[PDB]
Amino acid sequence: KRPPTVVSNTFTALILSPLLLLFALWIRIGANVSNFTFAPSTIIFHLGHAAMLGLMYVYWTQLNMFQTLKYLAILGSVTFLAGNRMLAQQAVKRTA
Amino acid sequence: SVVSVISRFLEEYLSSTPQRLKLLDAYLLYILLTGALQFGYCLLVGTFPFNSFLSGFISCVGSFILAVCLRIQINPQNKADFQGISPERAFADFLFASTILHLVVMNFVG
Amino acid sequence: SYEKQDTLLKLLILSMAAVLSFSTRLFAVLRFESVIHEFDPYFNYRTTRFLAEEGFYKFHNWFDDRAWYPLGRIIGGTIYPGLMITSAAIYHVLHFFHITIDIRNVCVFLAPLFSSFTTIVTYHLTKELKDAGAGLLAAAMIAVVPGYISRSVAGSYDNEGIAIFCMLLTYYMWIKAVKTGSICWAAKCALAYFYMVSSWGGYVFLINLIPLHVLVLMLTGRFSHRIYVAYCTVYCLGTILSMQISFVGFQPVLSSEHMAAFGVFGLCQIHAFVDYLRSKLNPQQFEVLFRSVISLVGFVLLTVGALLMLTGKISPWTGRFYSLLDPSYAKNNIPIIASVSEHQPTTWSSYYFDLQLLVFMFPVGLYYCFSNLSDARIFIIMYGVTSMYFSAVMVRLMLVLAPVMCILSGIGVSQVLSTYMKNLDISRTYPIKNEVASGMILVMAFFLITYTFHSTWVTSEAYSSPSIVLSARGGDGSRIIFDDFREAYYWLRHNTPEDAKVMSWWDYGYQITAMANRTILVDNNTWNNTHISRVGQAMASTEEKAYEIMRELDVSYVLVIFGGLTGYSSDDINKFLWMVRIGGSTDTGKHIKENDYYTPTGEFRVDREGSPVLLNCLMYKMCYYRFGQVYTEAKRPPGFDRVRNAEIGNKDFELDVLEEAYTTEHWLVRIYKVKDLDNRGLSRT
Amino acid sequence: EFVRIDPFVRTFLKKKGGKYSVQFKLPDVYGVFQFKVDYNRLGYTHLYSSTQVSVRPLQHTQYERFIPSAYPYYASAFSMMLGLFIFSIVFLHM
Amino acid sequence: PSAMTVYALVVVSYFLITGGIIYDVIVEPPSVGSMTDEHGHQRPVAFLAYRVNGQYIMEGLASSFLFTMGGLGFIILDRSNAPNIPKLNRFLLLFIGFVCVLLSFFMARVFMRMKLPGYLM
Amino acid sequence: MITDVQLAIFANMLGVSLFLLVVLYHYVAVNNPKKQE
Repeated sequence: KRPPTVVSNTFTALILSPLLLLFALWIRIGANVSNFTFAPSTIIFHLGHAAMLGLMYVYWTQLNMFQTLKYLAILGSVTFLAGNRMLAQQAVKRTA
Repeated sequence: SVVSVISRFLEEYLSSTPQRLKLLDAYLLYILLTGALQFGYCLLVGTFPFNSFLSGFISCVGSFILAVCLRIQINPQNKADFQGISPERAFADFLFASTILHLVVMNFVG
Repeated sequence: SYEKQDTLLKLLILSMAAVLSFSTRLFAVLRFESVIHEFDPYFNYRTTRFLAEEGFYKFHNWFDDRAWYPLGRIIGGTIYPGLMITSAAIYHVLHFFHITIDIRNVCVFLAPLFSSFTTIVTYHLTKELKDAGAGLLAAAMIAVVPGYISRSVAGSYDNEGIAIFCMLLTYYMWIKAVKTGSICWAAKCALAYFYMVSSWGGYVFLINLIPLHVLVLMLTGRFSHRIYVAYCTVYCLGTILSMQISFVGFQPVLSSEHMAAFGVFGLCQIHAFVDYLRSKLNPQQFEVLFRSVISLVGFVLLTVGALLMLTGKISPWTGRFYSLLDPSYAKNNIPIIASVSEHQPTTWSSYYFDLQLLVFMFPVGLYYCFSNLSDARIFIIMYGVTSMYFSAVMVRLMLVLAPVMCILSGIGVSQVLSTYMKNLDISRTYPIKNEVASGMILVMAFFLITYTFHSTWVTSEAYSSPSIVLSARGGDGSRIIFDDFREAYYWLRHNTPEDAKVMSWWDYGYQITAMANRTILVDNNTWNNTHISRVGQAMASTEEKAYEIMRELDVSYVLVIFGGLTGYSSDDINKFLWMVRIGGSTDTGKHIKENDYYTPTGEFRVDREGSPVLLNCLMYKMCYYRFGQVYTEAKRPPGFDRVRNAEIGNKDFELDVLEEAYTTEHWLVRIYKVKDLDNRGLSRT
Repeated sequence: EFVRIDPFVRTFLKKKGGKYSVQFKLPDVYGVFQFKVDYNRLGYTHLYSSTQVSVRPLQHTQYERFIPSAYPYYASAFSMMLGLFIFSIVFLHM
Repeated sequence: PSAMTVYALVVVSYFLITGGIIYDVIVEPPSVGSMTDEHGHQRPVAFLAYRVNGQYIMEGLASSFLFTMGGLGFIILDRSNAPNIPKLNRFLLLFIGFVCVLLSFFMARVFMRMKLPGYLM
Repeated sequence: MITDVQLAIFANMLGVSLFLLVVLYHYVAVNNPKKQE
């Protein structure tokens, strides 16, 4: 036998609450994205990074390690190239 | 009285701190309030399965420490100490280490 | 242009050092064969060829029913797979280009390759501590250092070949992290640590030296944010990575071998936060909170650090590592560990024999590191001072000392050369100072040459002899060879049923399993002392009683190694007393008492004066069957034993439950078949 | 009998379908077991039969997955990766 | 403590540890052996011959003493290179450290030639 | 085949050449102006 499922579901719903408190702070302190721009490298970087973090669910559910690395090599290479270009652009803008 | 010393702490901190650092200090609070509650669960319901507990907990501790390292490499007050490191290189490093962390915890969560 | 010549001379020096490192380890292959030496490498070989044939997922799940019958062994759950993964990777890379090398060759020559790469890693590791002129010396020294070669000759396919490469790569990455303070280098050090953890059990050394270095940097007051970023990142990453290896499991979290790192991690957090509050508050507003907070959080740590141990919830030191902290424990508590003469403490002779010049130059490298202390040099000071002790506790650990001895000797000699060669800057008492400088430079060149001739002599004469083969020289100086081990194992391989079980002492289990491909009862990795005791009890007990154990374990054959016809000092008769001790160590064995086999005078001897129980045990009867009539020498009576130098006491007897299946040409190896139960229900008496 | 050294199980074979057979669950313990039949009865021939059978531990793929007691630990990592992503969004573009 | 005061302790520790005191403590051999004379008396023996893996108590202190003289010789020389030191001392330091460096090395090599008949032969 | 004596000689000569070349490198280092400017 396990611990009772009602407390498992209780704590499994309680652990979402810090993610509400994060936004309740950020919204009321002043967080912003007005410095965002639609430059291609900036969109490609976040797409690659979002897919890189999503791949971890597919690895947890379905893939093995060798497949996971065979995808993550490509997706990290493209995300690194776009991140380097975008960060160089940001560095110039910051230092101007 | 300690409430007065705390008041003289926050009266400074809220005035002295750039917004991009307050952002980090709220993210760290979210991380810490998640890890402390995972711990308070573990010692209430029991250690089994120790794999999943230890993975999710070390994932919290890791993300906290990586956030503190970002919170320190980027701080201009330490530019004399981390010579040769730009904020952008510190952010690329933070995402590298966070990628290793989120790969290995996904090895250990199961 | 000057930069071209400096680059050329660096490249030329380092390529000569690499070629020397590779070439000096080939002596054993040139003298005999491209074949695997010793006992332990054969298990690594079998497992490597398994991984090379069946693939990773079937190696990791692998369960072996050919060993430790009837228990079997979980292989992938009880092995450090990094050596095999390395060999399989190289094998598949070469085969992809159709360089279809035999996997045996890849194993044999794997150690020279990484022992060449370690010369470059040592170059960079010393360059980051000093200057390139010291790194070239440390490379040239570590190329030939006999203490390292002793474990890395070609065909010595064991973890210690790869472990020192992963160790120096981890120290290079850690030194880069502490010097630079970058998360990138911390994560690369975490990956180097994970690689080392996969490849050798000595990783506990690094996960106990790095925290001590950080602590020493705190006590000196050098601790600064670079060390915080390096330590906390290396700690979290290396922890969650090391816990991946199934043989490591939860030990990094649940064992007192790793709690030093967690204690230093927590104290790093407390110090990093006190450093901040002390920076925000005014003294009169700081001190109250300072003393209160310490009087709470210190009390918490002081309580938890007791509760963790008192409950036993955190496992205590493992007997091995504790035997490294207390040299006396194993000799009283684990006779298996006592029996391996590799665990003896180290005499001055072995320090000179294995290092020569480095023994004289090491205190000077220490004197330099103490003259010019820095946050990175305290690491090399701690590594040196710790290895100087642990090498004294146990000879096997000299491997860990040789690298730091080479690095510090290179720093010292570099500082001497670069000191006196500045006085020779004539080119762009002064004549006395110049002749002094010339003489000292000549003395240094002479020492460095003698170190080459010493290391080459030692490498040739001592550490290059095999052990699956025996050698002698006849009166004409021709090499006499005895192959009897392989002859016996091949006879087992071909002329016995494929399901037969061979009983043997646990030394030979890897050899029987690799060469004969037959099932065995006990094996070198003594994970079940009860079973080894059950075998020792059968060897030490009388022939009537041993049969009940051999029929209990369903044995088919028994093998014994007998040197008395050839003077092979390492025979099973010398091991007999350890077999008696281990057989009597279990409660089921209390009838087996060592004092019963000694004569009333308190000595062990097999001649007519020998104990009447010694002359009747199973092992004595198996070794000296028929031997009593052999004219072992011209000046000696028949039945002279070449090793005891004694005429055996009990010459004529019959074996009743064994029949002699095969005795090798020189009687070096003898194998008996345990007679099936008597057909008529008669008793055998 | 089901034997490793001593017998772990002993049970009567039922007479079924012209054969002697039994269905049973293997013990909790891995090793090189043997099935034995040892019908020794007075005046009848001594029948002995043995078949060696290795029993192995679970493969790492067969361990229990998605244990509902551990949902908090899954939601932890799937919270941390989302916080990290949203933070990487805001930190660069604030 | 100061760095020099720690280094001194490390050197003094190196002396004992390199002399194999951890072998003496647990294996506990005598300082010297004795062997029969042809007239049947006992001559002491300082070295356990042929046993590379063995030692008597004083043999290790003798060898480690030579090792310490060798290590300290270069420290004396490097100290000797200072320009403040009156030259009449300086040529001495170049004497003492130099004869330490040579004589301790040669005597250690002879002692090892005594331990192993056949060494470098 | 090459014998272990020819290898022992070859390795002795490589060792001597290596250490003599390093003892040259220290001169080519100390004579450098740029290392001390």
